[PDB]
Amino acid sequence: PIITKCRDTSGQRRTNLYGFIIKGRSHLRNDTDVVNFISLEFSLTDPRNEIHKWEKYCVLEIGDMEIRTSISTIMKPVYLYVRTNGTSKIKMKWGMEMR
Amino acid sequence: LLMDAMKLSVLNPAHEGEGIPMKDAKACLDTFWGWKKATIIKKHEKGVN
Amino acid sequence: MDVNPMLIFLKVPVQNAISTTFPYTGDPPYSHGTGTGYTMDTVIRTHDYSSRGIWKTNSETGAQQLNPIDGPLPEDNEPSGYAQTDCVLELIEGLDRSHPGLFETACQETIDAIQQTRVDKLTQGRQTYDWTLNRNQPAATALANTIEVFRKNGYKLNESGRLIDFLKDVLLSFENDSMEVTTHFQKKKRIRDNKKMITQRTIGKKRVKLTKKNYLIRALTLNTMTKDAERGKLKRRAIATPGMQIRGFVYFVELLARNICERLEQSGLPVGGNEKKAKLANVIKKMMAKSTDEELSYTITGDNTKWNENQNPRIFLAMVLRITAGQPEWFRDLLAVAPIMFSNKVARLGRGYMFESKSMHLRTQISAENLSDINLRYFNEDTKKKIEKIRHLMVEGTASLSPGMMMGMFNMLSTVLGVSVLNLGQREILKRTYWWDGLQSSDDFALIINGHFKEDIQQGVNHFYRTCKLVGINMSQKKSYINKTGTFEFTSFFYRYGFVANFSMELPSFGVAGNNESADMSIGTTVIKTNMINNDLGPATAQMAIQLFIKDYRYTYRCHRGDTNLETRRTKSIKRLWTETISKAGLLVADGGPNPYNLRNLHIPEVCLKWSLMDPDYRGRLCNPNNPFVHHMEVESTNLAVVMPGPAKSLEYDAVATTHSWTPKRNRSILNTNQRGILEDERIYQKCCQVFEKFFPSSTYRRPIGMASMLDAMLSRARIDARIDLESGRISSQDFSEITNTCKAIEALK
Amino acid sequence: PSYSPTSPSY
RNA sequence: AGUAGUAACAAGAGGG
RNA sequence: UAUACCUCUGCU
Ligand SMILES: [Zn+2]
Repeated sequence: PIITKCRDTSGQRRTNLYGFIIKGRSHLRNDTDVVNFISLEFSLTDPRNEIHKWEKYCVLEIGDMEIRTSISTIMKPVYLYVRTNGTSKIKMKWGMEMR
Repeated sequence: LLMDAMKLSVLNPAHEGEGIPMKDAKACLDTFWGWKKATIIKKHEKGVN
Repeated sequence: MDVNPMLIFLKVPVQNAISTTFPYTGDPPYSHGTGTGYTMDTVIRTHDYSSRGIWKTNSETGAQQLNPIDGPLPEDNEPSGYAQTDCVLELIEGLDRSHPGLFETACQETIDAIQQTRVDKLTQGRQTYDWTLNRNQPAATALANTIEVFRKNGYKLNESGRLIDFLKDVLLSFENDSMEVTTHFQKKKRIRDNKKMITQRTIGKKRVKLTKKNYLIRALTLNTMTKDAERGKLKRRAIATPGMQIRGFVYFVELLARNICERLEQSGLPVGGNEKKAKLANVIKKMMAKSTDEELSYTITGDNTKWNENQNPRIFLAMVLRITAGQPEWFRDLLAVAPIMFSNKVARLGRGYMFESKSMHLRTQISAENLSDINLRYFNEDTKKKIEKIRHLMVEGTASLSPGMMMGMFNMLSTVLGVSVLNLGQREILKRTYWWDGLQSSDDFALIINGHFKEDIQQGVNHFYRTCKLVGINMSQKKSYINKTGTFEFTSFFYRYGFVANFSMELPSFGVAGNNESADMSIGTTVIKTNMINNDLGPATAQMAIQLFIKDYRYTYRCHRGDTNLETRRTKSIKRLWTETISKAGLLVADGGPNPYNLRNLHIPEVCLKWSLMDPDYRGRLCNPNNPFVHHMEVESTNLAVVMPGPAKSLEYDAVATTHSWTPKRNRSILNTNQRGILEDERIYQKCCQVFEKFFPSSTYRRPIGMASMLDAMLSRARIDARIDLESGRISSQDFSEITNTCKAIEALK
Repeated sequence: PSYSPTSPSY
């Protein structure tokens, strides 16, 4: 699962979930050897408004969300951006060090 | 996803990397209802959708 | 508003905000697959730059060798390698005049070295190409392999122990026309098991004789591969590895060039970063002092294009012979060996290529040796052309490569050529309206040109540029540039009326080094420390760099603080230690303890820093000298790691030997190959060396010298130690007979 | 604005 | 498909 | 030839 943890300005600690990643096989020998994965990530972005951005993705509509605002609850559809992707031991190493 | 990402979340006293990932993940899914039957709204042109 | 970081340069000078132009927090480029494409590119291009020279077939190898030196003078600005012997010797003579007694003492120090140097010295350093196996191997195994095969044939001068005798054996080995080598190969035996019969892979050895060509080709062979992780370049490039035959000669030539460079103001090598800056500061100081107020100063931020490909082994032979003038002729001829082998060098073409069939869905590997005879229908248009050009140079799998050099072959003597062109710029030699000085380290240079008017600078540049062409040096017109003296760049140091910080260069050194828990903590805190001093890492960011390192260290080694709610494979055992411990502050970070570090104590090793605050029993376990985790190495390789900024140097760190000073598991891929036996050799050699150290404790500190046998040395010690321990000591009379009976029993077994 | 597309109040 | 990028990965080898 | 397994390897 794609998770992060954080604290608000108000101080409350919180766990967020963005989506999921399904790891393929990973007999990674060379530092460039590839792991195939599938990322399934939530979004409210309509992909058709900028379809060139999403060449590699297959976007699903998976739900409806009642979103609270100032003084009006809004109804927006919930998309799921699915795609096959890949990474390597070296690329993962440098991702772990992004701090 | 960068700017286009969307989060399901829970209030949770846990620290910056605490708890079992899939247990936390299910906790986040249970906050959201109104899942639909899934439908393709934008195809991956080169792939079996 | 669209955000653009480049607009910061409107207010902030580019040198002062240079960190924003170094993208060194992302993974650098890696080559995937073979470097044969690049090795051929290099070999083809090397010959193109020398193409107007003189082709001649070699008497001993049959390799087709291009000689461009003393050739036709170039008529364009393209990369040329038509170095002129007389122009080189003039510059080297100029260098001798300007530094009287330098060549003398440089040679005198190199003489003393050659006498004192042992065969041991080639166990040190990077991987060498092994002619025994046609592969890269660690230095010491390539040495032991060459000594074994030399010993098996008629060559044992190196039995003395001195290196010059091993070097004799190498030159004497070219005369053999039937050199014998034991190869290894897999055998599929069948044995019964309890009640079915299963197939079994085993390995047996077979002797093979080699031609006079075959052996000679292999001794002049230098391996090739692609350079990985290289910053600042779109395209990959090929690098090379010297073989065992040439290496000991190269050691002594580079040693001479080092002793020369050590006493040359204009050489950046072999000094470190801060001293390079001091040296550059001196020439700017010296150029300004010696000019008048009427005169100008411009500085070339300088790069030499195609540096290695146009530096010729024949020119290196001219240099070495001129530098050694008037010294003993044995010493001249010894140092002359390396340039000669470089002139007749041959390059292995690499792994080869991989082919793919879309319709059949299969893949196949072909060797680079097959490039001579294979059909060209498989290849793309560019690769096919390269194979056709390479076929003309091809010699028994390898490709001949007389002219030029390749990266990772040879070091400091090429800087001496550059420095001699810098030395030509003195007022007292040129006597013109212009004059120059500067600093050089390999292909990079900073040149300062002074003159009375801007026209004099132009004439000065052309004189420098054209003189450099006459010795096979090609200044890049694309990458070099000129401006009034006051700002320049040199090996990613940026001067702006003084050297400024380039912290982003160092960003890849901020992390968990991956040696072990002990070494990494020391290394990590010292990286922060040395950057505060050397690269303007401010105190707040340095505090945060401690914080982030501790996070990275805790996650990587799964050693989170003992009072954490996290769950890893180690949390339970660390929790047991946490609750058991009275003084928690004394626990190391690797044992779940708190971080002690802040700015003031980065230079203090962790165990030392926490020693007062440790529980007695924990400390006594932690630093227990009887623990099974440490590798009791030699003194010379104690507290050394390896780092890459240069080639690949060693980093010494400060740490107390503990249970955290452990070593990770060895790679186990060798178990599937024919070289499987090498593991057993090592296991046997280690037990033999382990037992010797029980008779000679000081062998772990100082390498013992002796032409005598290892068993015989141990036996001599076995007797006499038993003697003094009884004669005047605390050993019984019955035990002295028990030890000498065993020594006599061992003496009987031979 | 009215809401957050990245951390929406639901 | 996807990673990727001047050539590879998308397991290799063996029980044949 | 296919499908199951089994063994070694993950910088060599
Ligand atoms: Zn932590």
